[PDB]
Amino acid sequence: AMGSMERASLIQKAKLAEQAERYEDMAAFMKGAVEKGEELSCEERNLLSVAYKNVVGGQRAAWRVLSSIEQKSNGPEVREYREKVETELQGVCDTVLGLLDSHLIKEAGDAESRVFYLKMKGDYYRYLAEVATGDDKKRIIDSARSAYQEAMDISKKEMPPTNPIRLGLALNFSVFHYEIANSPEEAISLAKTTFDEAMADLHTLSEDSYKDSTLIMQLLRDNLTLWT
Amino acid sequence: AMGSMERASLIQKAKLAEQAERYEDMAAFMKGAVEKGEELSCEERNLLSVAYKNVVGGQRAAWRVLSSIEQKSNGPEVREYREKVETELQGVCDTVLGLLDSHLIKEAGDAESRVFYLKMKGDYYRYLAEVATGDDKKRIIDSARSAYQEAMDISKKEMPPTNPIRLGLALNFSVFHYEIANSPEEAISLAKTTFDEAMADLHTLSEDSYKDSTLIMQLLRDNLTLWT
Amino acid sequence: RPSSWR
Amino acid sequence: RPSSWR
Ligand SMILES: *Cc1ccc(-n2cnc(C(F)(F)F)c2)cc1
Ligand SMILES: *Cc1ccc(-n2cnc(C(F)(F)F)c2)cc1
Ligand SMILES: [Ca+2]
Ligand SMILES: [Ca+2]
Repeated sequence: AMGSMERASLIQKAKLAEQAERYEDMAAFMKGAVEKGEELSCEERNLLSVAYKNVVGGQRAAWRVLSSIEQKSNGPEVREYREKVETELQGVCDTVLGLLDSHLIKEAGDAESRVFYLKMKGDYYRYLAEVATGDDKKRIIDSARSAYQEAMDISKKEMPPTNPIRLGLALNFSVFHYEIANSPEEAISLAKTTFDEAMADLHTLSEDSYKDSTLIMQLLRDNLTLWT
Repeated sequence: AMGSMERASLIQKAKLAEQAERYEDMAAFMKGAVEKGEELSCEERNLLSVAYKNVVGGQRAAWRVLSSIEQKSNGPEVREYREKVETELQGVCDTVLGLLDSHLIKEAGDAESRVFYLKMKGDYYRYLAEVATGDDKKRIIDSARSAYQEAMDISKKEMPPTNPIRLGLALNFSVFHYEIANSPEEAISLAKTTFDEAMADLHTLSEDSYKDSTLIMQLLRDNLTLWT
Repeated sequence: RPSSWR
Repeated sequence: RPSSWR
């Protein structure tokens, strides 16, 4: 639906949609920008991620409310409506994964872009895994694991331990271990090792970079406090 | 799209959508319930109002953000996107007004139902008036005034001064006077008279009814404190 | 700015 | 329950 709008206008309206907290519009604008076929800048990648994270975040929150009501129940209405929200969530995840596959990841050569997109691929397979129950559940979980793992291998070779993308990736991969893969010890080990190696690299950073890194580092600490 | 769902199932799913904070779904379910052609119960009227108030409330908040950005600007993108949100808001208002006209109001014979729907008609013409700038702006304002006025005449004849619907109607009609009709003195007079006559009728109420009435009465006080 | 019924 | 990147 966005094929007739200029790339620059789509980016400008995505930023306007963010200010208006219109995240469905934001995602549609950024999907149109991706489909122009050019690679995304650092700022543009963040706009894409912010838009779809907010859209699927609302869907996940609603799915969790309905799933809880459904569990307490066990007519068809609660199941039907949970299935409706579930299907809409899966549609958004499939859309994001389709953008990554066609063709963001294959064109991403720099570490900061490639790690960003692979982390995104892990995240949205993780969201699919949260609602999966069928014959493809193990394959969905492994698709999330594979994307996170490739992103992790690149980040450890190409990025300092305080890099915010590296930190956010490790944070989310540790959540994957705890919440999806039933591996709480792997989750705790990853969070601790990530936090400690970031701590040892903070001395290299400017005041602003130090603020960026310690902010995500606190989320690792929050999870370790929750988990131990 | 809801023609094939049972009325009772639409009501049940509207309540589920409210719990999940899925207000667009809630409104669609309640629109389907209205279009079954039966009159709405007290609880069902509240579900209809809550659903569309939340949908149009998000649109109004976004429109106000974009309009502010547009004013500070004075390319076409800010105007275009404000117009897009504006058109979507007007569409929702037209949908609500269409439900009231076809055929909720004409079938509403009891004071509590008729005042409720006429207040709703005033509200959504008021929301249309907030964004109106053209040859029909004065007619939109008068349509809001006419609906509020009929609701007010009925409420004063048929309802005690502490009735929550009567109070909420007077509150919103006073906001109409202040914000839309450029009549701040009318707004202040209405809020004060409404508050004072409710104060004098509180002694008749149960503890629970007293709580309901004083809650809305505080909103009248909040506006008087803002306006004086 | 002013409060309508909520 | 646990914090992912926000
Ligand atoms: C998953 C993820 C996404 C974005 C970030 N991030 C980008 N830029 C920053 C900061 F502003 F430098 F902190 C953070 C991190 C992880
Ligand atoms: C505009 C409006 C809508 C609903 C109410 N209201 C209904 N029921 C109550 C309470 F729960 F009794 F307080 C309030 C009032 C105004
Ligand atoms: Ca490239
Ligand atoms: Ca009737």
